[PDB]
Amino acid sequence: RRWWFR
Repeated sequence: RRWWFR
């Protein structure tokens, strides 16, 4: 979601 956090 964020940048690496899905």
